[PDB]
Amino acid sequence: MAKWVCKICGYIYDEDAGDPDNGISPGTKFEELPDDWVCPICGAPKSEFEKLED
Ligand SMILES: [Fe+3]
Repeated sequence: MAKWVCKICGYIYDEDAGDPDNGISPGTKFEELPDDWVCPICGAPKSEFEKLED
């Protein structure tokens, strides 16, 4: 499981945590989030996220 940052607002999408309040179970990989899922803080699309890895 990995972490991805919203380049706009700094929210971390943690795969371990998911986003249950917006229909995403803990353990959902970023690639598997629906194409229309957005950052729960700022509304940015998936395109605005970057994986926190080298
Ligand atoms: Fe954001």
